[PDB]
Amino acid sequence: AMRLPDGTLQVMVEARARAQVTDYIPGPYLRARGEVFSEIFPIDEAVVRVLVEELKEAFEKYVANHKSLRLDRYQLEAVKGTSDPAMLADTIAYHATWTVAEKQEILELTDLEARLKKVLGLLSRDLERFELDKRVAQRVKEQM
Amino acid sequence: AMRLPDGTLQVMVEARARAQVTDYIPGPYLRARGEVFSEIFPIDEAVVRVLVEELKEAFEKYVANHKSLRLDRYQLEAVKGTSDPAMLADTIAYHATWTVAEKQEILELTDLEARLKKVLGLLSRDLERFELDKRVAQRVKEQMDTNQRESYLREQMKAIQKELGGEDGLSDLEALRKKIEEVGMPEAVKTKALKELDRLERMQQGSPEATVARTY
Repeated sequence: AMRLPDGTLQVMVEARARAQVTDYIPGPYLRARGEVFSEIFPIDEAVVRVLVEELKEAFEKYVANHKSLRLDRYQLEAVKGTSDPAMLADTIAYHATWTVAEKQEILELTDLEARLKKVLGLLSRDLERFELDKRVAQRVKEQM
Repeated sequence: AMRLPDGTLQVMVEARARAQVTDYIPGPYLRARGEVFSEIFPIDEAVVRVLVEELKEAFEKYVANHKSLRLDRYQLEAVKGTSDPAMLADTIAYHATWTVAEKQEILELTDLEARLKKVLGLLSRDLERFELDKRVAQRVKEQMDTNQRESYLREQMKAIQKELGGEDGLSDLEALRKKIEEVGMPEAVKTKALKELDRLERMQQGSPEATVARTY
């Protein structure tokens, strides 16, 4: 916590786990209560690490290809040397670029295993968007 | 046996053999005498160990199928130390889930090879179902890709069509392309409607098609 009073305070937050808004109080400012930490997690941790490696394979298919989507090439330093599957999975989910509503959709599901399949689907959707761009590009050049 | 502080009795039992009893009293404890202990032992263990190896391979293929789901990979290390083939087969059948009637038919059957083939067929159909379901999950991700692709295509041609024509030919292009759907259409009329839209979307601000196709 730094102290720079000027009207803007970027809080350095490292979130523990997600929670459900049970109720919100109209303000301003709006007070919304939270639930417990989402400690529900899979117990098949070897196969969850296998799925984390699959999400890392999708992440390597994403960063090395979607430079027109303006990703970061230095993200490979933080994905090696850690033994946390959920942290690495949502790190891949937040290093990836899409709308805020899809991050809200990720925040909806407290099931950890379906989240990686949704993120892999979104990265393959962006690969689908590139091959859509290639298809429409060859179509427009042949038509002209 | 160990004690738990929630009031629930914690006892760990291990079955040994089955018994044929005609009726148990309403109970508790439903008391009944046991006449005979019917359990077959592995004789001519070459074929028995061949089906044991086949059951082990089918069980391993049945376990290694849950990428998006939770299952027990480490439970196969405890069954490799089992020396009795019938105990290994019953442990494989216990950790695999199917219907209650099939479990009752396995329990009622006094033949080792028949229930070995039954568990082998159940593991084969479970392996087929789980491979199909993982292909379904892969197709769910790829269908999300393809339906977002077609949705982006339709919305982008609509958007850049509206942005450059005369509000899609005086609102009339989107007027008719939503007036297509409120009218019930034959399917050839849907195909022709798209064609009329095509002869209109080639130019909604240039050739007479911008008007004649619009009127069409």
